[PDB]
Amino acid sequence: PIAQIHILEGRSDEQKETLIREVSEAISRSLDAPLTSVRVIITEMAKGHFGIGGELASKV
Amino acid sequence: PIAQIHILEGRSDEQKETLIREVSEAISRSLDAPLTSVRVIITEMAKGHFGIGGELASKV
Amino acid sequence: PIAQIHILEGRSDEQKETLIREVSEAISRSLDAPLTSVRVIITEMAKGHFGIGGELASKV
Amino acid sequence: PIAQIHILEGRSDEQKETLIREVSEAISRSLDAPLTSVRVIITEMAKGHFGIGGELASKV
Amino acid sequence: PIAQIHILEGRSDEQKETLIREVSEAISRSLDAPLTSVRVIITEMAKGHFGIGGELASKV
Amino acid sequence: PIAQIHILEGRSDEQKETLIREVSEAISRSLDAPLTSVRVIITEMAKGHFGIGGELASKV
Repeated sequence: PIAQIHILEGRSDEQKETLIREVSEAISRSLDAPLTSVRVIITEMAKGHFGIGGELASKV
Repeated sequence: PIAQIHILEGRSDEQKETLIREVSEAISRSLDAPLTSVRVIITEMAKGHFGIGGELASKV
Repeated sequence: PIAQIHILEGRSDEQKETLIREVSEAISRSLDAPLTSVRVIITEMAKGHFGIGGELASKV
Repeated sequence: PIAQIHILEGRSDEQKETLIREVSEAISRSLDAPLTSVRVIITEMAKGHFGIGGELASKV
Repeated sequence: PIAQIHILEGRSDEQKETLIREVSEAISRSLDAPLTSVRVIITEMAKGHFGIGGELASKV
Repeated sequence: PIAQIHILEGRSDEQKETLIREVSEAISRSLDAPLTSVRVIITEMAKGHFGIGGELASKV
């Protein structure tokens, strides 16, 4: 499987490392797929590039 | 709904703010969906990362 | 610009047609970009393929 | 956060339900983010639409 | 590398097979990357789901 | 067609230029589509944002 995760910028390298690990395990375990077949892409969004309800997520 | 918009880098924060607003309204109005259910992601492309017809968009 | 919109399945062709139009206008007007430069992709999600808070959107 | 997962077609509804749950928990726990802020999109690929090394995944 | 290609529905399985091959070779050769490291995803769009300039691609 | 290519950061501008060209030609030739109808987006991933088997690609 291939996962792309969009998260707001601001997290530590460590947190992102954990995220990649935990999500990979969750996917592998969920589908009974080899862990090595799981590929994860993290894409960070600048606070001014994410909107919710037409408002910058940063201010809502 | 969830919208991801790919635009070439170079726009002001303001223009991007407007973009997020107008697009969210257009989506909400178009589908009769609550505005708060609309999430927008803007992804900027470096001029050297967008091609059209095999040529850098920057030079075509 | 290039926009990809993820929406739950269930809308009429007409509504999707409107969505494509309104969103294209909103983008063109927002960035002062030629309308013809706006490309829109609609991607529908089966009700069982969209989760919110770990629950199928269909039941939350 | 917003996650999009690309998986080959063939899994049961149940497996996909589990996937959405486990992945949402993994993301929430990994980033200390409210579970309700996690949105997951599953996108299935037809066996003839996924290539690895230039070969259809189906035959490699 | 990971490539996702959005194309309008209507092509034969064969054409899509070729597409996956040629694109994989082009990527591998372009970056001097092992062919086996190239993964390709083809995503087809229904004619009513692709807009250009606010009009359905089908009618423009 | 519209192609989005995810590659790890580190390549020269030149290599990316070539990539855009070769991939565009491969797509145009593969589908017998006008070269000018091919649009390519390159998205670079920071080494700490790409995971394989739950491990940072950088260290596997």
